Amino acid sequence: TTTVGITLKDAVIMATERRVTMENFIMHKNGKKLFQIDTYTGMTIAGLVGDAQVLVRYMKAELELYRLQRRVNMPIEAVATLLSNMLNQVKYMPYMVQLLVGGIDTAPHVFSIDAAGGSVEDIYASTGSGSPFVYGVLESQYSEKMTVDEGVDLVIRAISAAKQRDSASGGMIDVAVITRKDGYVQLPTDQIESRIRKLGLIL
Amino acid sequence: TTTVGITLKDAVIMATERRVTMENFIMHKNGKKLFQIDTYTGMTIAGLVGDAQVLVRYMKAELELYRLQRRVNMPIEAVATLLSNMLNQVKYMPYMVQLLVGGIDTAPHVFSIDAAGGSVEDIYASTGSGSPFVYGVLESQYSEKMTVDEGVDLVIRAISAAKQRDSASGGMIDVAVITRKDGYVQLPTDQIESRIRKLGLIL
Amino acid sequence: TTTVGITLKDAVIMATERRVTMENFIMHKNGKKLFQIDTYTGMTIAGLVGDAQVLVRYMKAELELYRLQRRVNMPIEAVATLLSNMLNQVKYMPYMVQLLVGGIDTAPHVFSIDAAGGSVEDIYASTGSGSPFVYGVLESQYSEKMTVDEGVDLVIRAISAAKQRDSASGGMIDVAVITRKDGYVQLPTDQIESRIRKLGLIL
Amino acid sequence: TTTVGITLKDAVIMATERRVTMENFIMHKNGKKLFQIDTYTGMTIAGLVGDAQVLVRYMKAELELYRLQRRVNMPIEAVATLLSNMLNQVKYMPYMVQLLVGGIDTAPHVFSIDAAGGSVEDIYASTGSGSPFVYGVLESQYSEKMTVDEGVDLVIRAISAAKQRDSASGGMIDVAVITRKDGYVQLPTDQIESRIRKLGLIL
Amino acid sequence: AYDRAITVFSPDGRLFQVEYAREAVKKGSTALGMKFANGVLLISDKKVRSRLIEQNSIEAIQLIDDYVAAVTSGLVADARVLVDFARISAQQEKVTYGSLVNIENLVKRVADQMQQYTQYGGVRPYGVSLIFAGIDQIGPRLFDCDPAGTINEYKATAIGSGKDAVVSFLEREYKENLPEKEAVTLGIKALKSSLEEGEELKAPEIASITVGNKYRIYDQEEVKKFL
Amino acid sequence: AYDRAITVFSPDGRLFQVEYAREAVKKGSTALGMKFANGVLLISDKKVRSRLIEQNSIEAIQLIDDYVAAVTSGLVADARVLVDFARISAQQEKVTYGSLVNIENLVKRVADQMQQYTQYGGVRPYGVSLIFAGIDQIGPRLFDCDPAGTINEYKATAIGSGKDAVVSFLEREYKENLPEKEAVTLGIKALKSSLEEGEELKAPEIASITVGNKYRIYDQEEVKKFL
Amino acid sequence: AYDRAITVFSPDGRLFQVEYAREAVKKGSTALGMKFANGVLLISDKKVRSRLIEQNSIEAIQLIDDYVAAVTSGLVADARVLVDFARISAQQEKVTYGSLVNIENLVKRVADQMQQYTQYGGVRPYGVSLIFAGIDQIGPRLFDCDPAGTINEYKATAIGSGKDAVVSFLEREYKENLPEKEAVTLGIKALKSSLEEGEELKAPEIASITVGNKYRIYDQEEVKKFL
Amino acid sequence: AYDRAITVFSPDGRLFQVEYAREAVKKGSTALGMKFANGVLLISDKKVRSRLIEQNSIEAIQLIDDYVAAVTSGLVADARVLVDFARISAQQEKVTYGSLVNIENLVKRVADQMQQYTQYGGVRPYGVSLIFAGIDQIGPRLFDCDPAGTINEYKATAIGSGKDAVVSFLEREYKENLPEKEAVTLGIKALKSSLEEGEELKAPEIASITVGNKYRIYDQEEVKKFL
Amino acid sequence: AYDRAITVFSPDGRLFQVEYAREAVKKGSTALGMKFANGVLLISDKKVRSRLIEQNSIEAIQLIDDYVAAVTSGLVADARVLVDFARISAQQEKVTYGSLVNIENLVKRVADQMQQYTQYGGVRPYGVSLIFAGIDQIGPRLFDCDPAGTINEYKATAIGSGKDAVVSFLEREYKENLPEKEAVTLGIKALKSSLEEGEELKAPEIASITVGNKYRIYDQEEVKKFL
Repeated sequence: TTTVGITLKDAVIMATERRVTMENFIMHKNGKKLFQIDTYTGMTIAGLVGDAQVLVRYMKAELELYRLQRRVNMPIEAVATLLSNMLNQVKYMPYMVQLLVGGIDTAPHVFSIDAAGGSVEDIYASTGSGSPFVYGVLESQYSEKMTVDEGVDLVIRAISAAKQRDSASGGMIDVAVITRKDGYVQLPTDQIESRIRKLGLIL
Repeated sequence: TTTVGITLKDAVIMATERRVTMENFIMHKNGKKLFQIDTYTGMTIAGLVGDAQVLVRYMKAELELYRLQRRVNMPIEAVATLLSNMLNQVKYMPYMVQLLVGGIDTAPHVFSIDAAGGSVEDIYASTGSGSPFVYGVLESQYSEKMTVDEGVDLVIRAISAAKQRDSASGGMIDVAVITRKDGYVQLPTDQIESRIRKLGLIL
Repeated sequence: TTTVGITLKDAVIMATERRVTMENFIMHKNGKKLFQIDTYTGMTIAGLVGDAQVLVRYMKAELELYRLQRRVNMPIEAVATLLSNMLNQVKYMPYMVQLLVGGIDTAPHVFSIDAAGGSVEDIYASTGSGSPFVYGVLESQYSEKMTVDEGVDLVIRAISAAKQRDSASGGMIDVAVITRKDGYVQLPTDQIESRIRKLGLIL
Repeated sequence: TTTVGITLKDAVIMATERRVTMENFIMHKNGKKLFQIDTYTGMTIAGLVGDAQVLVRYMKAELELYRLQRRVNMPIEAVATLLSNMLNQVKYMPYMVQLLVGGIDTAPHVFSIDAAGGSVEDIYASTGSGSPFVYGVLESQYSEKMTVDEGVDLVIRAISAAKQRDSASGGMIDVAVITRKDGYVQLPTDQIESRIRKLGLIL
Repeated sequence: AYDRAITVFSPDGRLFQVEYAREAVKKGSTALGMKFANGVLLISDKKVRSRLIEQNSIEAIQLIDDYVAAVTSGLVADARVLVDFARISAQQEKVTYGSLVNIENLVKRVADQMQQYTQYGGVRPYGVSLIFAGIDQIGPRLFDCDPAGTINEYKATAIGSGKDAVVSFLEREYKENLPEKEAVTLGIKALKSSLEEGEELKAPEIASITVGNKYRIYDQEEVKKFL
Repeated sequence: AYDRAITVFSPDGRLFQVEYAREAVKKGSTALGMKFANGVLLISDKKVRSRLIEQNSIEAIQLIDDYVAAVTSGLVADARVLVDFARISAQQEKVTYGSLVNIENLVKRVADQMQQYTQYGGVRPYGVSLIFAGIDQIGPRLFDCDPAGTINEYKATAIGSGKDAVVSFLEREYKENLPEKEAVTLGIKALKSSLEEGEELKAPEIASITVGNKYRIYDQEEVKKFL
Repeated sequence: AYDRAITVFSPDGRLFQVEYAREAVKKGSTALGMKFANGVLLISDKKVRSRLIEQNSIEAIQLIDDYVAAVTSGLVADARVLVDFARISAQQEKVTYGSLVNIENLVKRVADQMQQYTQYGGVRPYGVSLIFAGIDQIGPRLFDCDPAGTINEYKATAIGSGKDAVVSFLEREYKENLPEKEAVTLGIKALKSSLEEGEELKAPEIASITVGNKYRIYDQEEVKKFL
Repeated sequence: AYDRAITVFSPDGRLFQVEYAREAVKKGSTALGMKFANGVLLISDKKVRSRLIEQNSIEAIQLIDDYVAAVTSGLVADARVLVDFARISAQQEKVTYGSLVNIENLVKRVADQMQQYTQYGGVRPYGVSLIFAGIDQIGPRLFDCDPAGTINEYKATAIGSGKDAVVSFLEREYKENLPEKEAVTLGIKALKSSLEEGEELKAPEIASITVGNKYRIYDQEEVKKFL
Repeated sequence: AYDRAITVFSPDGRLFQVEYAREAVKKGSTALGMKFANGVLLISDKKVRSRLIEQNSIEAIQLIDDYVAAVTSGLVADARVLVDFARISAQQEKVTYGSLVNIENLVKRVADQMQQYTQYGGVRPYGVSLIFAGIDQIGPRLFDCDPAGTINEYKATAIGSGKDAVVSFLEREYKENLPEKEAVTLGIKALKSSLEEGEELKAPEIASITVGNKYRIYDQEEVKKFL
């Protein structure tokens, strides 16, 4: 699998592939690895499927209970801290997973969390099997002066290169941009195909 | 063993073989791997026999208790979520099983669940030892514009090819089609033999 | 060891050998592996001796308590379900045993249960070390149109072939036929020797 | 070590050697392996010394408490059942022991119990390191038409052959005959030496 | 005389709290049931007096299985808790044995549950009474339950405010083998004769089973034909 | 004088609650039993007064094993709970030792269970009395049980509302070794003389065992011949 | 008569403490709610009398989910604790099944929680009453809760000091299918007629949902238009 | 004055419940025992008044070991429970140390068991008194037990209804070293002088031990020779 | 009327013990607090009357975090225990979430802690009242706590012996947005008007926070300038 998350000026973009395997044997050509975790932040998945889905369910529950008890969204540092404490309360029966949470509260963030519960800030991060490819292209082409369209084009080029050069990843890319103004929005697949045909990465 | 589940337009078809072994040594020429789990959904079995039967008993119990406490059938996403939580509450004393649940509530679904509790949607899925053969023929011949008869003929051709090219599977095929209109119905074996003799797959 | 259980028209026949070892070193030339578990059903033994005897004691207790609390005999599917739940509540400290329960309530049944608690119907089943021999002869000579005498002659021929071609089995065969009319009856050994001398399998 | 137990017409005879080792290194030339467990039954020892002595203490306690609460001696099948349940309640921290209990209540019995708690009737049984030798001579010379003197002579010849052809056994033989009329009686060693010098097995 | 506070024996050998629970279930809604030729019915008077109550959604005939149903009377909260206990106990027997072979086992476990809170201090008894109905392998059965946990098997019984008046009518006019239509007619006449002291009945709620099929609760339209 | 609330000692050395339980079992159904030449019987008066009660399905003679039976008197709920405890205890002894060698052990464990709630606070005593009957290795035994947990062994005993009248008739007219037919006749005459104060008896329920075979409960037709 | 101390049954079959909790919730704030054509509303009278109270920050309409809300009446502390229990129970059902499919399940678990402290000694009942409102898969539902744990389903109901006056107005003037504007107008007229005995109402707090979208609590300005 | 309800200290320094247990054991059966030249005996009056009681099967002299016996007086149920505790405690010492070396240890553990229910609230004391007899490594011992758990060692003692009359006769006429025949004769004369106020004695039950051998309980025929 | 012993409901729906705790906190030290333009203050009257008391070392304004403080009134021991519970709860939220984002969560957990001992028997309620003050992400907040666990949010509030007199002065003379100097002057005038009935005030203790920085407790010299 592969994930990607990029912080730019006033927005943060996350995208994944959708191919779940669950054997060697690619088994599901259309999974779901990107999850809206709250009205201003989301979460990606790059590990064991069942453990990852249970973590997504628990974090949805805890953030909704949070927002209702306090009537404000949770800070991104707080949700990363909570996730790290949850993963490090049990590490000798551990969750084999690599998580990546991004969002915006007063400033955009994207945080990486390993299986041992190490949370760390960064401006662009990625996890999964084909992750070094997208780190290569993000290191080569990334600028923090980009717009939202330039950013999502960079993301599509990245995941396209990962699908070209990795066995485990593949399938149709989906992308969701989260900003402070318009909130969480997932791009429709027709727009994604339009950007792919514009950039000339289709075969 | 082998299973199959196919979602089409307004119905979903599941079928298995019936040969249980329980040693190398094929031991029971007529088992039971397909189970009606509720009045509008069913479940297949592709793992360890005892653990699988205990899971079938528990899910029958929980869905009947559900339907009586709430007077409505459970959604398919809900039953897959419940099954995933049950399998992932214990994974270090795990159930060596591959499950596949399908049904219809307002739209047909068929969900695959591994031993670790990874639930994922798909339009056609299969599990078991002879599963790659039926994935091959379903990838080659499947269309979503089929009728119920075309679908069940595709299913019989699939499981026939699996019995031809796999050691573990075999025995008499049984098939049950579940639709919203007529509810859960299992096809009689005389109709199944009629379809086999029509398609010309008997020897 | 070896066991056998055959369902015919309105009766079900079970028989075992009697040789218990308990080392390599055959140690007891006359054991007991067939047990009347209730007034219309019985149980055979093909595993570890101590665990098997504890299971026989527990099932005798539970079925007698059942019959007294409800004043009706237990269905064979129910006793197989209970035995499967008991064996699968503990499988990581498991019972190394292969069980086979048969009986009649409104129709004759004989059920096979492995060490993991997989219950499955069949019309003829067998367990033990010399079990493939009696599966061979039952597959070759078995018909469901037999009488009780033809059935018990088939059983004696089967266990005779198993004693001829297996090291672990041996000793004097005992047989008990259970029918709805006359209830559980174990054949006397003089009748068994008479059938052996009639069929000409003695040396 | 070695043990022996023989059922004849109206009495049952048990005898052991007395040599305990407790290293390779034979260490105690006069142990005690035969134990009166009740006024009409006794027990032998063929395993680990400490575990065996704790089992003897517990069974003495439970049978005396039994006889006092109910004012009748326990049946031999009942004491074997109790011993089997005790040994099979813990088998993953097991007792490395082979037990053999004999006695008479309305008919003489001698029961063999392995480390896993498998109780089984027999008319003559033996345990220990030199046990196959005494099974050989008992198979060769044993008749159920013997008297008490012929039986105890057979026992002395058996244990004599075991001492002649086994390293672990040895030391002075002791023998106790238990009958219904005279109760438990252990033969004095002068009578045992007299029978040895009569049979001509001394060197 | 002794304690009307908590369940102990009296000088006359009477559990006062279990008495006081019986007069609590006398203050409840009337409901009844009877066997017919190949099954059993349950009819409840409906406690509707406001028009704001969501008439059909308040059900006092509640299902325990697809093959055991129950209608209750007494304190409605204790009723709901006890009925849920009966539901999960039936599910336990489905898990363990594979099917619900005896409905008498199911009423006996619930009755033991009520006997415990009859037995111990630190807690009051369940002030609720129920009747159970359904077919098992034996056939149609009709039970009753008592705040002590006493069970009795009937061909026809009642519960509630109109206990005695209904039971008098049933004592006179019951016939053992009876087709379903005349059975529900006789049951409604019973419910009438008692509850027609407020000079109204209403549409009651009523369910039935025949041997060999599942449960059927009537709708609003069907019961008014027999009304 | 002191507490009629909960089980403590009085100035006259009397457990008041266990007394009050004894008058609770005096308010119950009469039942009795006696040994005969090679076995023992148990007869219960039947508490049938409604025609709606499912006559034969209400059994007060209940089986604990195929080789121990019990008839009870007192509070019927505590009766059912205690009888089920006796059933599972007999099953425990079948698991542990292989057979039910002494029926006296079985009555003693149940009596200890009753002694406990005689002993502790926070619980009332079991207001129930039972008699146990059956053969063991020793032979025919007939026991009694008391709300304190007192047991006594009889050749013939009674329990219930007609305790004293029946026990007076048995005290006069019992013969030790007696064929089964004349035994059940003597038992019915006992049950008659007491219960014929409402000038009716009914068909009673009655079971028997002989040494060497299992249990036999009569049917409805056979008891009316001896009636 | 018997105990007004702790929850036991009386001679008239009445749980005195659960009564005393009902008069405790009669002493509280009035609040009400009603269904409209495609949803349901909840309006609470606001207990503002000091100018030092942070007017909008004290909310008696509290959210349990984005698809279940609650307004309470009675003891405010027990209210807050019980509402938090309802919140975490809804979250449990979100974890287990994936969504909150029945709001009736959610009110039933909370009502069982109140039934327990109605049932046991060593503790008083919850002196609080709540109404729940929201849509589920079934549709708009409006419940009520009672210190015993009794639930009832309404099209419109009230709670608090103005229980009876409001319920009389609703009993007369409620129309079942009603657009949202006229619905909140009818609700305010109800709240007026009762609470205009201190010859003032104030701005009340009021929330609404329509099927297919989330929750909307009004602001201070919008409610005064309907005032 | 203070509490006659439960075991607390009074103003006169008296545990009232343990008193009330002592008058409970005064209401029981008389029994006694004495040492003789090389052993000790125990004789009990037999509580047989019905002919239906299975005379010999009711034993009040009960064995704890083959080398400790006990006869009891007081409440018979508490007697049976306490005697069984003594049996399993003797078996514990057989498991742990290999033999029952001191009978005083055995009476002390049972007396501690009675002291606990003398000590704590929530429970009444054991209303039972016992005497223990047997030989150990030290020799013949004869103990007594008290509802407080007080033990005393005797050469001869009594218990029961004829406590005081018997103890007066023993106080006058006891000789320390005495052959077994004259010992059981003296014991019967003691039991006579007290129990011959109902102008009857009966055949009593009586057991004996000499040092160096096991237990011997007499039969029915042997005791009538000394009678 | 009913129990003034332990917390149960009354006939008038009143928890008597929680009342009695409120009059216990009326007997305490007066203290108050108010928001100002960009923060909040807390002033306590000092209970110094001996010269042997180590004046400054007795602090009633105690810190819970560097971003939540508390001043208390009532029983001083219950005060100290509850304040320590609040401290460790704030530390729990720091460990779990990373920061103390809502001070309302912190007062709600402490209030639930007080509600429990309002709810259960076997224990009295906390006879203590506190006000909490500090900034969070939302901004300046000022709470109050009640022996029932009731919380209310204020712009200005009081507690203690001078509850009512101070609250009357605040009700008249409070201005919402106010610079810190005039704020502490208004607070001292409030504390004066009440506590100047013993015709003395003393130097009080007083702390403050502005948004964006940590805590500042005054020293002895600074408060006398505003005095």
